[PDB]
Amino acid sequence: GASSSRNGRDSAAQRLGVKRYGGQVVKAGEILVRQRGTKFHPGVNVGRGGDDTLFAKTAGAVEFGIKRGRKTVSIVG
Amino acid sequence: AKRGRKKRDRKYSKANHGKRPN
Amino acid sequence: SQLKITQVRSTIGARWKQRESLRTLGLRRIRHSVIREDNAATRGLIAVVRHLVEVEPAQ
RNA sequence: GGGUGGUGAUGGCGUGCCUUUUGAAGAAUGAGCCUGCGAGUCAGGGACAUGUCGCAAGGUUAACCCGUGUGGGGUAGCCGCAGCGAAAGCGAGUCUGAAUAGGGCGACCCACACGCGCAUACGCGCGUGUGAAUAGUGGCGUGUUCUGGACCCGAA
RNA sequence: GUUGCGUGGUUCACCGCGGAGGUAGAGCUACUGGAUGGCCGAUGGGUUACUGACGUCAGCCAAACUCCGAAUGCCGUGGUGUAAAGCGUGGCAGUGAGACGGCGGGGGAUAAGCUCCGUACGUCGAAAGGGAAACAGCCCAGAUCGCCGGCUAAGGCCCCCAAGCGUGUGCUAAGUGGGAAAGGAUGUGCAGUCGCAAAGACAACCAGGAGGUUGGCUUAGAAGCAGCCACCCUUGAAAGAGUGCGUAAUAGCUCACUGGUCAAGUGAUUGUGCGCCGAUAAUGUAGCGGGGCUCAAGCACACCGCCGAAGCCGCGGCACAUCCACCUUGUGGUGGGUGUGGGUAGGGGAGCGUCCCUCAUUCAGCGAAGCCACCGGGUGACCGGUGGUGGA
RNA sequence: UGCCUCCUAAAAUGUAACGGAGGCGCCCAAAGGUUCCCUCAACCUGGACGGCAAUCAGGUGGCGAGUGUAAAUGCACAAGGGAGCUUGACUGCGAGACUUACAAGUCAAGCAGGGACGAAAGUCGGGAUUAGUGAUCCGGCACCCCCGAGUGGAAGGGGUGUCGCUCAACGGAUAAAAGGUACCCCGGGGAUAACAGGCUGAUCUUCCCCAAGAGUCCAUAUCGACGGGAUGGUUUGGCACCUCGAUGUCGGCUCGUCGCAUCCUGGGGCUGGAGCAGGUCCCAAGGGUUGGGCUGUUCGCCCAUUAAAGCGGCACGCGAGC
RNA sequence: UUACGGCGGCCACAGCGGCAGGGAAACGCCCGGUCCCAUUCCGAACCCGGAAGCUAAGCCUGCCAGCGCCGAUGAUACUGCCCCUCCGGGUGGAAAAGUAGGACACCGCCGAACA
Ligand SMILES: [Mg+2]
Ligand SMILES: [Mg+2]
Ligand SMILES: [Mg+2]
Ligand SMILES: [Mg+2]
Ligand SMILES: [Mg+2]
Ligand SMILES: [Mg+2]
Ligand SMILES: [Mg+2]
Ligand SMILES: [Mg+2]
Ligand SMILES: [Mg+2]
Ligand SMILES: [Mg+2]
Ligand SMILES: [Mg+2]
Ligand SMILES: [Mg+2]
Ligand SMILES: [Mg+2]
Ligand SMILES: [Mg+2]
Ligand SMILES: [Mg+2]
Ligand SMILES: [Mg+2]
Ligand SMILES: [Mg+2]
Ligand SMILES: [Mg+2]
Ligand SMILES: [Mg+2]
Ligand SMILES: [Mg+2]
Ligand SMILES: [Mg+2]
Ligand SMILES: [Mg+2]
Ligand SMILES: [Mg+2]
Ligand SMILES: [Mg+2]
Ligand SMILES: [Mg+2]
Ligand SMILES: [Mg+2]
Ligand SMILES: [Mg+2]
Ligand SMILES: [Mg+2]
Ligand SMILES: [Mg+2]
Ligand SMILES: [Mg+2]
Ligand SMILES: [Mg+2]
Ligand SMILES: [Mg+2]
Ligand SMILES: [Mg+2]
Ligand SMILES: [Mg+2]
Ligand SMILES: [Mg+2]
Ligand SMILES: [Mg+2]
Ligand SMILES: [Mg+2]
Ligand SMILES: [Mg+2]
Ligand SMILES: [Mg+2]
Ligand SMILES: [Mg+2]
Ligand SMILES: [Mg+2]
Ligand SMILES: [Mg+2]
Ligand SMILES: [Mg+2]
Ligand SMILES: [Mg+2]
Ligand SMILES: [Mg+2]
Ligand SMILES: [Mg+2]
Ligand SMILES: [Mg+2]
Ligand SMILES: [Mg+2]
Ligand SMILES: [Mg+2]
Ligand SMILES: [Mg+2]
Ligand SMILES: [Mg+2]
Ligand SMILES: [Mg+2]
Ligand SMILES: [Mg+2]
Ligand SMILES: [Mg+2]
Ligand SMILES: [Mg+2]
Ligand SMILES: [Mg+2]
Ligand SMILES: [Mg+2]
Ligand SMILES: [Mg+2]
Ligand SMILES: [Mg+2]
Ligand SMILES: [Mg+2]
Ligand SMILES: [Mg+2]
Ligand SMILES: [Mg+2]
Ligand SMILES: [Mg+2]
Ligand SMILES: [Mg+2]
Ligand SMILES: [Mg+2]
Ligand SMILES: [Mg+2]
Ligand SMILES: [Mg+2]
Ligand SMILES: [Mg+2]
Ligand SMILES: [Mg+2]
Ligand SMILES: [Mg+2]
Ligand SMILES: [Mg+2]
Ligand SMILES: [Mg+2]
Ligand SMILES: [Mg+2]
Ligand SMILES: [Mg+2]
Ligand SMILES: [Mg+2]
Ligand SMILES: [Mg+2]
Ligand SMILES: [Mg+2]
Ligand SMILES: [Mg+2]
Ligand SMILES: [Mg+2]
Ligand SMILES: [Mg+2]
Ligand SMILES: [Mg+2]
Ligand SMILES: [Mg+2]
Ligand SMILES: [Mg+2]
Ligand SMILES: [Mg+2]
Ligand SMILES: [Mg+2]
Ligand SMILES: [Mg+2]
Ligand SMILES: [Mg+2]
Ligand SMILES: [Mg+2]
Ligand SMILES: [Mg+2]
Ligand SMILES: [Mg+2]
Ligand SMILES: [Mg+2]
Ligand SMILES: [Mg+2]
Repeated sequence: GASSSRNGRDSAAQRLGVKRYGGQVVKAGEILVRQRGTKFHPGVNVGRGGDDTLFAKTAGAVEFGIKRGRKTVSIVG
Repeated sequence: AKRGRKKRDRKYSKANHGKRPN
Repeated sequence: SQLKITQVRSTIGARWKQRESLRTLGLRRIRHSVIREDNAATRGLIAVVRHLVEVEPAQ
């Protein structure tokens, strides 16, 4: 038969996506949304990360918002 | 194919409610 | 005001949420009955397990 | 008439047992029958965990010695007693480090009571004590494990 | 999974609140592609019947399209509820061949009792009982034990077979019910939509239904009629170089179109309920389980009962977990609650029986063991008594 | 066969198939850091060589361009374009997270040292992000002087940094490895093939629906294309459900038995049926349905006949019957 | 308080475009490049020095739905959970598109005159 296994490979699922949702209390350094590119943008008190990870600079509550079209994640202390 | 069809059709009894193993 | 819920169908074959909602009302077996206040939480529970119980506004 | 014990016309229900399987009454395996026999055992101061008992900041001996014995000796040793570090080393600290930076590992050991250096009588610390599970240690029981054939049988 | 030691509501359910989404769907002049029909028109092609870029007007399509976009699900949080939630850490596991059914998908031929995933989906596995004729995986329902009590579930109630040859209103003629497609069909019941008509409707009948424009031509004749083709007017109730037969034609039997003639509906047409045909493999009716059933025992709707399980309730026995009150208030007992008690792998707990040893005690030649029979007993392994046999 | 990206994937995460698509085993001394500046493609208009498309000018143009490299997510605020200076492509760390069986993998504010750029604020522990990789062992090299087998050394070892595997079957059995067995053996499996059964019915088979046509005219005497719907379960398959502590495989012989989709005989309708013969369809399974040549054959062809030399099922009926 | 100047919130209901009107301070264009700084050429820009000129443009105001944008209600699609042979039905949610319409933004912090 035809050896049509020309496409049978894939990479590992990288477990992307939002890790801490709105109104959820987090500590500083705790990653909020791990993603490719800037699907979400760092808001107030949120750092970006070398691989666009959007961590918390400070403890407090996660909140999502819009900043001139760009959708952003911030922490309110 | 008759045996297969008859077995398949006997799900359509009230006691079976349209559902039956295999 | 004050609802009166009787379990009439088995939990055999019921989903997680139905079994746990019957547990939350405190229903244990067929023709068990419990009395609970008619609040939003109770009506949500009853809505989840509507087909397994009958309810009446019994004092 | 009633109750035992035997039988059982007649009516209903009713697909052996084991193994192994998604699933066997299975037309998958094994078993003719009976009687007898036939499979997680033992050793070790082994290892881990537990139950229990002794002693307890200690515990315990090994060989061996002496005893008619299972008893009495026997401190060599082992475990506990301080940790950190590759190590030198330092030590309730220590390692990394330039760091009176941060981190890693480690110490702040228990319940009840008294006693103090004393808070009006109620308490921090530190000491007796009493745990005769304290905290370990030794014995004994159990489960698991290690090395042995290691639950038993079976090749080519 | 179990079990020990900790922790304690952290689990889970429901309600509310705060959040991310790109599935379903949809949309696409919002992108990338696919793609239908118009209109204009760059080009190309042989001045331009050919091409028709781009636009423009509309209608569409997509797992790897998205200007959009749910329901669910998920994360957090606050209340409420819920005993046998959760979590940590140890001891001991087994399992790591799954099956089918529902829902969403891939592979396949949108085949497979196929295969591969998803699914706080189910059941079987490891689940007995009831229903499905029989029938792991469907429906009902989770068996602690006993009862010659009751109520129900699914499913049923003419006989097999417990309960209705139940009641009311209709439908079916096919044994449809009690298998099947494209499609065929003046079957039948019901709900609609138009034409004509007492100024006489449809069916049936007499009279009548033609002349020049019988052009093109095939040709023996095309003259409507072997075929394609003029593509229109007029004495007249109406009336075509003509609806179907038919000949080489000429011809011939008639239908379109009305009058009189006879006295009440008659034609089309749509959706539907129940039917018909299509229908068709090999041991024997063999596609209601059987008898039988339309005088329904079939179907639809409405209603009334009843039967029906190991479900629930009643009465009694047992057990496990946990809680509350008395007794040396934890070694724990007693009483009473509440909950629970299907189970394979497997975990934990507690026991029966055999033999041997030690200690104590007690039987035994007036008869032990072993064996046999009978009568009794315990929740189980099993136990006791009596007698027979027997001989330590 | 490892890694990366997408879809499948059912709007968290995750999710399989020998499902659908592609990439990677690098590159860059700037394509890194920082500071500052800029905006693209396409279209339209005009313009020596120059044209559709080189450079120029003006408009329009918010992203249709570009991004080192696949895809996705991003990026016009730019992460895209350009320029200046630089080496943070740091050392000592690291609260807290993500992910995860483990091993791994990933993010990280912030502190210190010493720097880069910047006027400062600040940013910089490589690159828009996610591939460009390899555990442990055993060794090598540089440094530190930690240990230094009586002592001083030294050898050797240790630490810190780093190097050596298409170990690519990419969690990496050995440093080191191909085949045959029909001479085969053993342990197993119906966990898995060959026969037969079962499901399916693509294929096969037998019909049917529609009717473009063919038939002088005329679709329907007969034949019917393009398409459509089914039957059967006799073909070749698909699946792998019973059987591997055995279900004997083809053909023949013998004996049958059943279906009817009928070969003959029987009864009919239509005919492009004058008659004789036929064609087609319908009904019909009671009986019959030959002997040879060739081939293991089934099948098939042939010979001679015949009323006819039917087609199938029954473990492709039948080896405890041959 | 103004047809003014000043910096943000917000990122189209705000944008873009069209048509008018506005110059007190201010924003601007504007005049130059001896003077810091600058052009991968250009004093265009950037930067510096000025106030002869002007609201032509930017900017501001007002009006326009034109190009866009926002957009219900209802209905439908889809759907959780039930009931049920599908068809279906109950119940809880509920789009996209389209329509009615909305809309030429709104809000916040100092100076000039006024006052
Ligand atoms: Mg991926
Ligand atoms: Mg990086
Ligand atoms: Mg099993
Ligand atoms: Mg099997
Ligand atoms: Mg057997
Ligand atoms: Mg048998
Ligand atoms: Mg076997
Ligand atoms: Mg046997
Ligand atoms: Mg050490
Ligand atoms: Mg420290
Ligand atoms: Mg002790
Ligand atoms: Mg022992
Ligand atoms: Mg062996
Ligand atoms: Mg455990
Ligand atoms: Mg919400
Ligand atoms: Mg949502
Ligand atoms: Mg997608
Ligand atoms: Mg869709
Ligand atoms: Mg397009
Ligand atoms: Mg077109
Ligand atoms: Mg989509
Ligand atoms: Mg395995
Ligand atoms: Mg597996
Ligand atoms: Mg599976
Ligand atoms: Mg499916
Ligand atoms: Mg299967
Ligand atoms: Mg499933
Ligand atoms: Mg059952
Ligand atoms: Mg049953
Ligand atoms: Mg039965
Ligand atoms: Mg009753
Ligand atoms: Mg009922
Ligand atoms: Mg019976
Ligand atoms: Mg009866
Ligand atoms: Mg009835
Ligand atoms: Mg009657
Ligand atoms: Mg009746
Ligand atoms: Mg019938
Ligand atoms: Mg029938
Ligand atoms: Mg039919
Ligand atoms: Mg039939
Ligand atoms: Mg019960
Ligand atoms: Mg039990
Ligand atoms: Mg039970
Ligand atoms: Mg067990
Ligand atoms: Mg004697
Ligand atoms: Mg005697
Ligand atoms: Mg004895
Ligand atoms: Mg006895
Ligand atoms: Mg006796
Ligand atoms: Mg005796
Ligand atoms: Mg996902
Ligand atoms: Mg999902
Ligand atoms: Mg490749
Ligand atoms: Mg650079
Ligand atoms: Mg750039
Ligand atoms: Mg480097
Ligand atoms: Mg850390
Ligand atoms: Mg510094
Ligand atoms: Mg400087
Ligand atoms: Mg940093
Ligand atoms: Mg890159
Ligand atoms: Mg090695
Ligand atoms: Mg030396
Ligand atoms: Mg020496
Ligand atoms: Mg050296
Ligand atoms: Mg280091
Ligand atoms: Mg591997
Ligand atoms: Mg190796
Ligand atoms: Mg040979
Ligand atoms: Mg063998
Ligand atoms: Mg099999
Ligand atoms: Mg086969
Ligand atoms: Mg068989
Ligand atoms: Mg078939
Ligand atoms: Mg399978
Ligand atoms: Mg056998
Ligand atoms: Mg026939
Ligand atoms: Mg004939
Ligand atoms: Mg015959
Ligand atoms: Mg006869
Ligand atoms: Mg011869
Ligand atoms: Mg035959
Ligand atoms: Mg055969
Ligand atoms: Mg045969
Ligand atoms: Mg044979
Ligand atoms: Mg035979
Ligand atoms: Mg002025
Ligand atoms: Mg100038
Ligand atoms: Mg003006
Ligand atoms: Mg709406
Ligand atoms: Mg809308």
